[PDB]
Amino acid sequence: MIRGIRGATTVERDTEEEILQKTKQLLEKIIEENHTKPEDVVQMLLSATPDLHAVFPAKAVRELSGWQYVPVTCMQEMDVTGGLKKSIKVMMTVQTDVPQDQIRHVYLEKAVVLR
Amino acid sequence: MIRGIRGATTVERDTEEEILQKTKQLLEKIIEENHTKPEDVVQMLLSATPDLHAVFPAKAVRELSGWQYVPVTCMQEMDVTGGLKKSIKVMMTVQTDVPQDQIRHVYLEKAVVLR
Amino acid sequence: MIRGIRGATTVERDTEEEILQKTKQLLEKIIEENHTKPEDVVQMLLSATPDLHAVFPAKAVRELSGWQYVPVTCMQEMDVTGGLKKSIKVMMTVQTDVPQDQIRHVYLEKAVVLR
Repeated sequence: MIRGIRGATTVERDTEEEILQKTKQLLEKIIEENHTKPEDVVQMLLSATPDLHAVFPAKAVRELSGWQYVPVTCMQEMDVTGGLKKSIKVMMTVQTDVPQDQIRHVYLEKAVVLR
Repeated sequence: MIRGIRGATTVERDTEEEILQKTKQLLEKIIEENHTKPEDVVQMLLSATPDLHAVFPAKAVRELSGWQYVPVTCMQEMDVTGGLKKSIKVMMTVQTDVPQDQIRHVYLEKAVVLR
Repeated sequence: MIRGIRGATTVERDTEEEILQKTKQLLEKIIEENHTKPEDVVQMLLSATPDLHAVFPAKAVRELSGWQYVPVTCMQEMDVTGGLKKSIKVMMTVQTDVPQDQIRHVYLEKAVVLR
């Protein structure tokens, strides 16, 4: 079966350094919690709120080991007044036997308010 | 096999009440037509046109029964001059044996013009 | 197994004619390289940078043969200062036996800089 794994985080400032640092952190956290192997990943969708323009969060996937063939693309999240600002989210589609109720979705930084 | 099920609707005003009411309606309609069980749903992607800011359409999934483990995320739809305004769309990825030509995609309200 | 196939292209001007011409070209190129049959396609996600408003890139799928039942939806790509302008991207999810490292992702026009 195929399951989606969600992840979310926030950054303090709109800079390449922080965006890449925290996006990388979010991804390693997801891979750690779910024991994810790159060949099992169907695709990955990254999104950012309309207040981040510094860099494409996907550039961080390059620092991971063996993830060069995983198709990734970046979308803009819906602008909702009063919603979480400066946020980066992940929707990783993977093949797994793990039941839907046991998938480890990851919420870090100020995005803990979403858990 | 895994198939995508599409859905679309529109709202008259940008308010939490109507957005949640019609998004919930759209989702129940999709679940009804396709006999969808939450454990069979891989992931769900909701999108809204750039003219809706009242609330995240996903907040409506909470009122459904047994859908708390289904990963959902909201994106902004491409702004196309002359396109359907005040619209909420769904891209539900599910496991099913039903042939691609027999999947019941749902178009409600002013979004009937898309069928 | 299910795999994502990525594609990217660019257009010179924001017009219906060029957007549809190059999006169609991108899609035929992907179908050619990967030997894609419409019944094997789970879903398709098209995205455009916030500088294209002429038409929905998905309107081009209509000119393809046997692709009327493939669920497709359009999102807006994240606005990144200095990123590729006037770009249309594809994230096609398909069923295939082909290893992740052998999937043919397609980058055309000024989007060759992404390969």
